[PDB]
Amino acid sequence: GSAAYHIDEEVGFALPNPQENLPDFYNDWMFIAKHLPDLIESGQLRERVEKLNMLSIDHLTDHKSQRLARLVLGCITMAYVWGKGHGDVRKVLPRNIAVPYCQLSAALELPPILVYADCVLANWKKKDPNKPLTYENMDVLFSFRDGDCSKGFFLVSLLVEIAAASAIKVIPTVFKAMQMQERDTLLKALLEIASCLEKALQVFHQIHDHVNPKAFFSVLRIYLSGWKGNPQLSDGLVYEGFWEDPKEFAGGSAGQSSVFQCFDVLLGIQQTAGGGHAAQFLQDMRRYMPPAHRNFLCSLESNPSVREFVLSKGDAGLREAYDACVKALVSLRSYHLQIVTKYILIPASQQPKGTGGTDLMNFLKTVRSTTEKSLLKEG
Ligand code: HEM
Repeated sequence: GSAAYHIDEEVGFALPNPQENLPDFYNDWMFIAKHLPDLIESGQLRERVEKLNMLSIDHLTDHKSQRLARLVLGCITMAYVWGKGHGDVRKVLPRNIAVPYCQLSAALELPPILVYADCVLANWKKKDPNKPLTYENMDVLFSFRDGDCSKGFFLVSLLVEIAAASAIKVIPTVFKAMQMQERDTLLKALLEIASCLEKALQVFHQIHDHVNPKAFFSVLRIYLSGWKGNPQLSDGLVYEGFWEDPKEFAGGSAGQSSVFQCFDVLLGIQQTAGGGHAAQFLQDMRRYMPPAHRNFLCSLESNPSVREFVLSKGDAGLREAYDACVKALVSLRSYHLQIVTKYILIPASQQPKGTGGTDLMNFLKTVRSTTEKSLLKEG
């Protein structure tokens, strides 16, 4: 929960109180991003992007301004590449978006595609500043199409992140209690983490109230899709004026959250490097996370193993508190598998991920079972 790693005590990995407006200099960008439903529907989005002048990034003078600009340019990019979302794609992102988008992304150490830390961690607003972080008091900054359920998908992801924050802020307490040899403190800390994680599973149920499977699978998913192993942009995307040859970048999204990995590493659940395929996907998604949060995960992996400390103590109270965290992480990913069945697998069966969810489910079920196989029980 330390603020050397851009981790907020209240909202966790989410960007605390994100910026809503840019300097007047960028009005031309702001207008397009704010009006994607109209501009896409009316078929004028591509023209508006192609007729932008090149705006410098030097007038973006702080981190929150850069994050808003990244979110703005990534939303335009995604809208430009996929158009109305029915196969009329563009394989060259015009110079006057691509160069500033790519400079800004190098400064922020993120890939120049829309990622979770844009469309979720930075894409939100309090309606009334003085009321709490509840769904009915929040809004997103940007959507793609009327009916795309972006508000429901993004905010319910956000609210799960905010829930996780109360378990994340406990993490220093764990390592300190280990280092100071405080058995009761360590046990309290572990139960508190599990309780908060169980809370976050409850918050996850809201997704059904605010996202409709046909909308997500058939609309929002299109705009979160990228160009890594995508037959529609077989060779990646040309960032005109910045790199000569195209580059592939994964249209991740939901799966770029650091929350599950945060607790995987805490609980020494060797999963990041413990195998072949699934461990490779999990490592690749780290490049799509903010750098400060990439560093957090590493500095957690370098610490004394909590799972070893608990194993070494001959202490059933400790082992049971540790297992409550592992169970809440299993529960969360189990529920997540159901969510993916409702919102990806079933709609693909009707008409299409593309009936290629067998590999999807297998990747999710592997990670779940490896989490479950970390339960300690009597040993
Ligand atoms: C609401 C909060 C959500 C969180 C916190 C979350 C988090 C994650 C995480 C951590 C992974 C990596 C796998 C793992 O560690 O077990 C993942 C993968 C994935 N998630 Fe989610 N997810 C959420 C919602 C959703 C929803 C609603 C969908 C789809 C409708 C979804 C679709 C996927 C898919 C398809 C993958 C596989 C990786 C990929 O193809 O990019 N997630 N998610």
